[PDB]
Amino acid sequence: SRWEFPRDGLVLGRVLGSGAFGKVVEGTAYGLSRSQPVMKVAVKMLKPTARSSEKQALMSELKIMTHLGPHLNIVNLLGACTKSGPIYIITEYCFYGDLVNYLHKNRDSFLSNSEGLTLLDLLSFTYQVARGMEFLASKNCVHRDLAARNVLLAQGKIVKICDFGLARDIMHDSNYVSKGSTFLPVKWMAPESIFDNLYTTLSDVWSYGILLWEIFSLGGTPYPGMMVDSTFYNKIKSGYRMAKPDHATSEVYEIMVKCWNSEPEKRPSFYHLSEIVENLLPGQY
Ligand SMILES: Cc1ccc(NC(=O)c2ccc(CN(CCN(C)C)C(=O)c3cccnc3)cc2)cc1Nc1nccc(-c2cccnc2)n1
Ligand SMILES: [Cl-]
Ligand SMILES: [Cl-]
Ligand SMILES: [Cl-]
Repeated sequence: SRWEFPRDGLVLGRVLGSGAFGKVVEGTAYGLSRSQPVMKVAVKMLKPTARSSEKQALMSELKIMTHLGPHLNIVNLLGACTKSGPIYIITEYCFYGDLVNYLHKNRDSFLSNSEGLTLLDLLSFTYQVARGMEFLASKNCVHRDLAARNVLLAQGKIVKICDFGLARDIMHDSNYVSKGSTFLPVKWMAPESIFDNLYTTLSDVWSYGILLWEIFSLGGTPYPGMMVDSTFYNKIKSGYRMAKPDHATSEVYEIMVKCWNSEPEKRPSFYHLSEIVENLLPGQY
């Protein structure tokens, strides 16, 4: 495969995330970049605890990444090690890490700029996520776990959608609730995913609305203070929706409301979301 990179071209680093069978670590790649002899990357791999279902899953993820091709707002595949060893997937490294912790870090200095984040930045993140999801939708790729924790931020404030997957400890993460044999991100899920096991680009649009709530609360937990229990499920069914977060404009909140239509087909497309948000950007962008 043309994606193949020699394993001995890597020096492995500090762990960036781990779950039960997988992890992602920082690494240095020699001779991988054509313009840079030495470069920092991120590498995904399995732990010795991993079984065939995991190895299969990681190979399947590599295949989907190659098939999708590149996009500015999707974490960028750089290579892989699949022969004569445990499988590694290599991507770009993103300077600021995940969007949740970045927003939290930025709470004190929020200005609404080198001095801190503004509404413009929040709208930029909103727009870039929509573009990334528009790209995935155009390849018929349904994300199923869209959330700010699965958005990375590169040094130029460029959003990169990912899915930690096996490199997140879903069994020990309050964002994932036991619902069957696995843990699911219930507070981000569309009702038809919760109740009917239906996942589509339209359920990704619901999750996108929840992600916007995360952005405009500077990394708040959706449905703050609400446990996922029978009362939660009844509330969603009865039509309960989150109120506008403090840094959102009325137009941004209108967008979240649209994304949370009970009927999936009534939710707006990621194409239209991208165009609408772009139109909300101020002149200096
Ligand atoms: C190394 C590394 C290896 C692999 C990946 N690959 C993915 O995350 C991934 C790619 C494609 C897909 C495919 N699917 C369909 C399947 N799902 C329905 C299951 C999507 O829906 C989809 C498509 C496209 C995007 N997101 C979701 C799923 C997951 C990322 C990283 N990098 C990575 N990962 C985590 C953290 C960092 C990090 C941390 C801190 C600083 N700097 C960097 N970097
Ligand atoms: Cl760095
Ligand atoms: Cl239920
Ligand atoms: Cl808020």
